[PDB]
Amino acid sequence: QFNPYGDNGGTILGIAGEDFAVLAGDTRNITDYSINSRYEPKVFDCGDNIVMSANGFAADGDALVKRFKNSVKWYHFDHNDKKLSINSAARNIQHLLYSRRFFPYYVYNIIAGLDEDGKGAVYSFDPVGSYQREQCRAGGAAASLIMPFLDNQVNFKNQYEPGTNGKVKKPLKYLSVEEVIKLVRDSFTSATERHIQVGDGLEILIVTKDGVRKEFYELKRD
Amino acid sequence: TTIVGVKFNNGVVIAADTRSTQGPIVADKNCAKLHRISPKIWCAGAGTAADTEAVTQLIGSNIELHSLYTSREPRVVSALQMLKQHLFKYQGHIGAYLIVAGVDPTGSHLFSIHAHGSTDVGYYLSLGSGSLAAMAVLESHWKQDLTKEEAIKLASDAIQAGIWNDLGSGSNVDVCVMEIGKDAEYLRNYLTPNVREEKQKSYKFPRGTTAVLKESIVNICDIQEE
Amino acid sequence: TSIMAVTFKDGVILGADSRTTTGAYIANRVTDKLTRVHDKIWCCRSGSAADTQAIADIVQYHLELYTSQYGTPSTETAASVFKELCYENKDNLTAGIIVAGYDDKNKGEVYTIPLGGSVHKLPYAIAGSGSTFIYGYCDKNFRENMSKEETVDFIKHSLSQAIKWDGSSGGVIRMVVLTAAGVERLIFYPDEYEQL
Amino acid sequence: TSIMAVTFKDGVILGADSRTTTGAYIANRVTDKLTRVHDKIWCCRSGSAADTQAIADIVQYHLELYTSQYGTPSTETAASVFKELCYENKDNLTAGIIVAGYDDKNKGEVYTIPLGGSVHKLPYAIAGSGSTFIYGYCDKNFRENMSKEETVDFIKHSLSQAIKWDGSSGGVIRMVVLTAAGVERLIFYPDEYEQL
Amino acid sequence: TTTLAFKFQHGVIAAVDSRASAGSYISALRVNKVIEINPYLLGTMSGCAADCQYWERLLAKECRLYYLRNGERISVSAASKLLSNMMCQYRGMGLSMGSMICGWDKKGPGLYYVDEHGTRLSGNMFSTGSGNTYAYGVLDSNYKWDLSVEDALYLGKRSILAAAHRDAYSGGSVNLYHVTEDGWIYHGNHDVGELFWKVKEEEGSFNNVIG
Amino acid sequence: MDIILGIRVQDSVILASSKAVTRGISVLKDSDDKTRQLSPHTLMSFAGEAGDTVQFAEYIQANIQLYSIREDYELSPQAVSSFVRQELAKSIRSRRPYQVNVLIGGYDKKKNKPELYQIDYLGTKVELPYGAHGYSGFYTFSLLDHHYRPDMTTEEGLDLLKLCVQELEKRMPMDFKGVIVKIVDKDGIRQVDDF
Amino acid sequence: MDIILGIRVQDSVILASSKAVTRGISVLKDSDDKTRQLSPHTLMSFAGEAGDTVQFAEYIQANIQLYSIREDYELSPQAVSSFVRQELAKSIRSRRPYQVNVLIGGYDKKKNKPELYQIDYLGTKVELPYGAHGYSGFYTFSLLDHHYRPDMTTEEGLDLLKLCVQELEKRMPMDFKGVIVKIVDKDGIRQVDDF
Amino acid sequence: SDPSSINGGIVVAMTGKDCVAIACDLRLGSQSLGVSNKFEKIFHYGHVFLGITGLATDVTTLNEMFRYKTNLYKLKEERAIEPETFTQLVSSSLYERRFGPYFVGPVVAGINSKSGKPFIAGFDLIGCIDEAKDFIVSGTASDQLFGMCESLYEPNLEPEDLFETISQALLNAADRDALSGWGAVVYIIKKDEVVKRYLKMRQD
Amino acid sequence: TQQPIVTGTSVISMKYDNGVIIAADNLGSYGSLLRFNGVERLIPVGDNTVVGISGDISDMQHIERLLKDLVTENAYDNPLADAEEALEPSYIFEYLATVMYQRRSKMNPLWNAIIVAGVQSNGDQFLRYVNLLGVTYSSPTLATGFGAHMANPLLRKVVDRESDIPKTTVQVAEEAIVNAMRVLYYRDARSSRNFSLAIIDKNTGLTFKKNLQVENMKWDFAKDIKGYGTQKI
Ligand SMILES: *[B]([O])([O])[C]([C][C]([C])[C])[N]C(=O)[C]([C]C1=[C][C]=[C][C]=[C]1)[N]C(=O)C1=[C]N=[C][C]=N1
Ligand SMILES: *[B]([O])([O])[C]([C][C]([C])[C])[N]C(=O)[C]([C]C1=[C][C]=[C][C]=[C]1)[N]C(=O)C1=[C]N=[C][C]=N1
Ligand SMILES: *[B]([O])([O])[C]([C][C]([C])[C])[N]C(=O)[C]([C]C1=[C][C]=[C][C]=[C]1)[N]C(=O)C1=[C]N=[C][C]=N1
Ligand SMILES: *[B]([O])([O])[C]([C][C]([C])[C])[N]C(=O)[C]([C]C1=[C][C]=[C][C]=[C]1)[N]C(=O)C1=[C]N=[C][C]=N1
Ligand SMILES: [Cl-]
Ligand SMILES: [Cl-]
Ligand SMILES: [Mg+2]
Ligand SMILES: [Mg+2]
Ligand SMILES: [Mg+2]
Ligand SMILES: [Mg+2]
Ligand SMILES: [Mg+2]
Repeated sequence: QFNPYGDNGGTILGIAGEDFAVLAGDTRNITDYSINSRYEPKVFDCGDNIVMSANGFAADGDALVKRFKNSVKWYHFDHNDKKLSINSAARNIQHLLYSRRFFPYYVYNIIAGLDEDGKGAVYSFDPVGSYQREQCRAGGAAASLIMPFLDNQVNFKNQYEPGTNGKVKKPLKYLSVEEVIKLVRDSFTSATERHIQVGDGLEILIVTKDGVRKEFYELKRD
Repeated sequence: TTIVGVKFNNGVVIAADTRSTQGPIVADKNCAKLHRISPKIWCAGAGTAADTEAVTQLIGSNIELHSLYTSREPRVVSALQMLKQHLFKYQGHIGAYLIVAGVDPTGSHLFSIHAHGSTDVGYYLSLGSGSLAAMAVLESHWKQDLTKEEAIKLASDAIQAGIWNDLGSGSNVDVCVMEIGKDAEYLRNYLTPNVREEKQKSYKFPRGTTAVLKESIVNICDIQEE
Repeated sequence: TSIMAVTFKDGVILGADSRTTTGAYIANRVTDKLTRVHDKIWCCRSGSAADTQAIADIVQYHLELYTSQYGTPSTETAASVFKELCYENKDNLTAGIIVAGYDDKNKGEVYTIPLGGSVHKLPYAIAGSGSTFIYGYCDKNFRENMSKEETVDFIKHSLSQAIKWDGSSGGVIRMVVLTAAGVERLIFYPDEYEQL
Repeated sequence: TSIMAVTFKDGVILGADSRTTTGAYIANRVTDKLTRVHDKIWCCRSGSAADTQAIADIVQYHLELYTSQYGTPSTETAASVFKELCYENKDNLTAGIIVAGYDDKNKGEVYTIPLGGSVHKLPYAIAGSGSTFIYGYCDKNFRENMSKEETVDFIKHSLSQAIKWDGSSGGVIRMVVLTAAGVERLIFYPDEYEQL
Repeated sequence: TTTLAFKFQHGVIAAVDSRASAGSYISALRVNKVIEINPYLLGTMSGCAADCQYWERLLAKECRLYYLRNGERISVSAASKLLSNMMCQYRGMGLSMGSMICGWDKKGPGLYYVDEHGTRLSGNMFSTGSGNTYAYGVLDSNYKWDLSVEDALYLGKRSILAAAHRDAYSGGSVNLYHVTEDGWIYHGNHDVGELFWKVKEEEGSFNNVIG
Repeated sequence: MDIILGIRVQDSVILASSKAVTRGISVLKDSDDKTRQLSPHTLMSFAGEAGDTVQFAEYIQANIQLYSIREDYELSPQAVSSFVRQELAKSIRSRRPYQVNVLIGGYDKKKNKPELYQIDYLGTKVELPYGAHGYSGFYTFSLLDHHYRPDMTTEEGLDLLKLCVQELEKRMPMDFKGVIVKIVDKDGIRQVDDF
Repeated sequence: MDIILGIRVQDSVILASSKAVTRGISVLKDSDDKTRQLSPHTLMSFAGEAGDTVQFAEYIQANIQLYSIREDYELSPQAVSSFVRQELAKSIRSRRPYQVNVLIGGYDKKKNKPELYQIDYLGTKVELPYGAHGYSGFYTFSLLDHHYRPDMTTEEGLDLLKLCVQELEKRMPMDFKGVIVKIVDKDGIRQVDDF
Repeated sequence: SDPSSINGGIVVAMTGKDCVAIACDLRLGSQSLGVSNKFEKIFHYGHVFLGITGLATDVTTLNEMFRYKTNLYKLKEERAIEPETFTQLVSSSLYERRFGPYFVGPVVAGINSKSGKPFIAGFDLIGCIDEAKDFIVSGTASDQLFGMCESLYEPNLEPEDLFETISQALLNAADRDALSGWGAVVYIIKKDEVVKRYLKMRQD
Repeated sequence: TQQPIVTGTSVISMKYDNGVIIAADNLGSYGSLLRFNGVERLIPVGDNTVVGISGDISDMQHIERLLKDLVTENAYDNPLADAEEALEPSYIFEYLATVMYQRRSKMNPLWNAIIVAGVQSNGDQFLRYVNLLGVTYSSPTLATGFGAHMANPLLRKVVDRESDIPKTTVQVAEEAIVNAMRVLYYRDARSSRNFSLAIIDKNTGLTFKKNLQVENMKWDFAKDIKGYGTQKI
């Protein structure tokens, strides 16, 4: 019997800062126990200061991104070159995903950028189109490895202030872009160690009011 | 898993990677797949890890008793025969896929054995999920009349092919050299091409960060006098 | 697998390819499927490698013990021991074996034992997945009382074609000659038999 | 079923057995599997009798309409119409067809169309359940530019062996000769071809 | 998931947990299981998040169009029925949605339960999701029509806590809503971890647990 | 849903229907009315798969109400029952059938006779003095077979109905949360508020 | 069978067990006592597959009674619970396991403490202040979590138990025909004949 | 259905400077239903500590079995069993049930009384030994624990620093697992003193 | 949904400093029967692209016809059909990728794995993969089927990352490809000795080599191998 779905592995990570946002993802592409590519870009600049990554079944991922990029183009045509806000992009993507409710896009999708007040924004989607704005989200193969670490090191969960013994929580101080990138690199380095589908390379897209910047880092190739 | 065996001029060498997995998760990054059946008979194992260790320890135990009974050094054909008859009896359910090698009074030997009990003879062999990547290297670079140095290089290169190209294999390369008229040299972590880079940050917490409810001394000592 | 055994004037010759496969992967390209169970009683093995090895080892043990007590066993006797194992354990075995041997009294003999564990004495026999493609060729080209050189050519040409068409067959063509003169091993490489 | 088509110096010859089976029962022992789709374009049929008849009838209709508009179609064109039907309806069909024809420009041509609906132009082709047993024989004995008499003997000997070993093949050996001279039908009975 | 809603003297209370799971893995600690359809309509969520979000945001479209055509706000009865009719079209196709439509209309407070089978039930009190049995225990033994807004808010809050504690697939935080004739009023997000200990001390409950 | 009973006495038809609705392992409601008035002198109770029941009942109700307005005339219970049967017989061979069993209790004003029709989801219609769907009849029919007369009063019909419910409450494993009872006679439809 | 509850208060253990037994679609009995006295101060209630329950309970009873006679001494509730657990852990890997869940309520005369042990058919033992098997806990644990104190009297324990049964009777689809309640304390075992 | 995830639970162990730590959650459940918040999964036989995750009946059974075997060992050997020796005993005992295994994920932790060397080990349900230098994880949130340990851990931590690291690894892993939590315990082990600490965590 | 009948095995390829190389054997297998020995599985499109196809042969022939029609269609009303508006490798691939993903989305796939090798207008190397699922990826080396398991490891030793491409000559690249084809003949049971090889260079253009054979094979060591363990004769 023909199975229309497949698993291309990979892992993605979105973090929302105070006035910035990052969307990272490894560059390894796989089937079963083989490597297809050590460098196959997974996070894309979709225009209007929005970055996107559809992780899971690569064919459905490429199709969704391609259709969203198209939706941005036609949004400009239809509404006098108006900038598509991150919240509007998120709602649009829900309807793209739910159009295939009974034959879904097999991907976990994340977009990142800035909201209309200039603050950092990350939105997270399931394969059938449920979505929500988040401060922090890991998606894909090693998502379960990374998220707990981010609960601890980004939202300071289970961390209290010394001397008080559980009475006073660690205050939720904001993180700089340099601090976030450190947590991203350590997350993927740790994921690479314990997850066979994670490795080769790490590509990070950083979004600020100035635009979209890229950073690349090597990961272990075994 | 990637394991290989290569014959050379005056002996035989075996090698293996050090990765163990359950699904897509790595359980052990530096696992030992090279086993000692007897001092100069070693085997590499792929498949179910508990099975490769258990079947190897059992036959190794019986080989030791046999050696004592006969006042002779153990032979590779004996270990081979005892392993295959044991595995055949369990009709493939004991998931041990082994490369058996060694030196004995008859000379140097190299065999493979599958879980259902079939054995094979060869100058170069490979087993495991990365056996295709390793065999590609072996088929490209192997030749008759290899030296000890050339064979170690070929064997480790074959393992590396598995490490880099097979997701079921990774981390380090273990080697064991069995030369005629010499002690077998077990080279644990012969290559270390996958050391983790320094982390960007230290995650050492301030003392008192974790909330505690109760403390108590655990009595590990025995009942005391007086 | 492509195996065959052929009787001729001076005795019998066994022939085999050298390919062992796990699906489409060639696990061993230089396999020896021609197996000795006694000095001048050999067998060709097809099917499960584990099963046919286990059987041949048990048979070799039986014939070694037979020899210690009653002297050299006949080829028919060896075929009977194979049969007993293959028939009684038919539910759990996958073994297609050809038994070939040389006596001085009976000369060259060939017995084929297919899956069910039945025995068939024949002038020549073919077996394995690749044998299907040479039923026509072998039936047309086989003659009784051929010479050693003619029999070698017959097996070489036959297995060449079986290898050509069968994906499960390949590598070198191994042969074992059984006569009064002794036991001779032959080998023929791809560059030789592919151009036939 | 044992079918084949062979090109030779003066054109092409089609050959077939005459057995149709429902399991082990022979439903027809005098079947005509050599089918005409145009004056000098014929086909050999294997697989489902219903499917291959339905296909051949549709093809004959297509080539009759082609002829009324554009004149005599080529053998390649006939093979393409067969292919289109076999490929596009591959999920619901079980048909193994060999297409053979004679042009004056192109002379004798043979196209084989296996289950998937792929097309393969060959000097000669064999198909059907019984073809497996003569891959070795046919590969060894086929030559290009044979005479009519040599080609008839080649097909007769080949199908004789296919019939001998295949239970799904039997009866008479039918043949159709396609040359510039015209269309000749031949038939060979069991007493003739069994003693070969 | 645990959701509840109940009618009382001064309107209707709506309370929900915040957990989302994928097998044993807790995929989200803080999901919003209440949708603000309009200032006088709320909808809870249980089942498939996508189905709940899509079909209840589509319900809000239809309720808005009702207001524009008629110039009047849609009733809770009519709104709940529109939604139940949507489910009936995809009847059998595999949707998974359990929700309560809460509001205040001309007849006073209204509460309807709707699920993927097309079921539509009017009632005073409902609870849905994996942890609904635990919430019903607290609700049934403490519910009165004579409840104050303060006590009613606490009851719904305490009922979700009960479920969050025992049900493995319920937890995270509690979202409270109070629906009046002047519209719904959000009464905050309440972490269960902090709420559990607070309730344990002040109420004396959960003696079995050590704190 | 679970339980629906019907009995035709001298001058009326009495329908009794359970109040329970269950989702998963939890009883969501214990006051559910499993019935719809099709016309002033015709009542239909129903039981079957979740959702389908109410959907089908309301669809039938709308059709009969449409007929009533168009002709300014009430269809006889027999005519309504035949219309309902046809819709179910139509439905059973559809892509997704409506899994609904019904009882139709009506008072024919022309003949001055009460009438009870039992129709299952296949479209199997029978006119009966008393009827039930599912397992209900297994417990209750022996009592009805014994005690039923055609000249019974409405009060005697209710007493025999109480005995049936008591037997159900004793021997059924499921708690159906009592029954809502309704009476259909010459004056129309009314509910017995204490049962 | 269906429902078994247990609660350990200050000076006693209270076990409540349903009275219903169902074969096919018919309730055969509404007064069944799903319990066995293992020793004068140890009571075991049980629920699971038909037949296995009583068989297992009586087998345990015989073993404890044999021990009592041999040593002229009553085993502690803890010791009995461990013996029972081992028998179930032994049973789960047998050819045909005994599909039985139990609660063991006992009063330890040495420590002067009531003790409640919950053991499922796999041999999963836990000591608890209150416990249940099957779906019973889904309805009742929220009430127990709220109202339970360790210094409760026997009378307060019975009142909290009544509230649990009332909640079950409201929200469970199955009619379990009420419960038999038994109290285990320093004076032994007694049944509450009005509940 | 899956025996290894019916009851839920986790165990994690870590090495430090002249010390080891082993920790576990306190939950026992019946799938979605939480049954007990006092089900400790760490046991000790002399100075050797054993944590066991998986099917609760087998956890209890194996504890009773290793208590049985270590008590006999001590009577015959006239000394307490060491971590290295106990690790082999666990492996041997699990493999004897190769085709009818205990559905468990054991974890050994302790310090050799003669050499003073810290030791940890993990096993699969059938005896394979994972003798790690850094850390061992087991249970329904093992993926979560691997991610926490692999990022938070660093070698040669002092006992009071190691406590914070292992506690935060357990707590945050458990808070991303539906079948783990409901309390937690941490053992800090030195050559001749062992401290046991119950942690405060969210109870959902 | 169908099943593949007549099938082609591995297609292998790699980038080098001035272009790309692609190779595939000439066999059309019918299960374990090595049925057809003269099948061309490399199909050139113009003078700048070669499409290598594995899997179902009937579907391959269908794709071959689509490409032939694509060339015909591109020339229509196109004065620059042999110049600026000629078909590019990227155009040909994206077309095939669109078709493959559409066919899988109708649950009626083309049962193939395809590699499009070529050189773009600006001289850039093009090498991308697509299969029956519509999955696409690019890498310095690409291979289908058994080639992915055996060829890629060998070819990645020559070009391990992007920076190794300019350092790799056409002689070294072809040597590696030819060696890989020998290894596949040793180890793949559905392979043949005869194969085709194509080189697309930005300077020397398209070079298509037919009737190549695997040579320099090692078999002599087989004579020393006897029995399966204890046998000496
Ligand atoms: B290798 O991949 O063949 C390797 C060789 C082994 C001797 C270390 N095998 C494993 O890593 C196996 C893979 C496997 C997974 C599931 C079932 C059977 C085999 N892993 C283990 O044996 C294993 C997994 N988790 C813990 C311990 N051991
Ligand atoms: B031959 O193909 O029959 C061959 C003969 C054997 C004695 C070496 N058998 C095999 O290669 C079998 C598979 C098989 C192929 C075709 C027909 C029947 C069976 N292989 C094995 O037994 C095998 C393969 N890999 C590892 C171990 N054993
Ligand atoms: B031949 O065996 O392929 C033959 C060719 C046919 C065109 C006359 N086919 C059959 O005899 C088939 C069965 C079959 C046998 C072997 C391979 C494939 C198919 N039989 C029929 O189609 C048939 C039989 N009885 C009645 C009607 N049709
Ligand atoms: B709740 O459990 O019903 C919850 C409500 C939803 C609105 C968030 N649903 C889920 O958690 C479901 C799984 C589930 C658990 C228990 C009962 C029923 C369903 N998960 C999701 O909907 C989901 C969606 N995307 C990602 C992860 N989980
Ligand atoms: Cl063999
Ligand atoms: Cl026909
Ligand atoms: Mg990795
Ligand atoms: Mg071959
Ligand atoms: Mg015949
Ligand atoms: Mg229990
Ligand atoms: Mg919870």
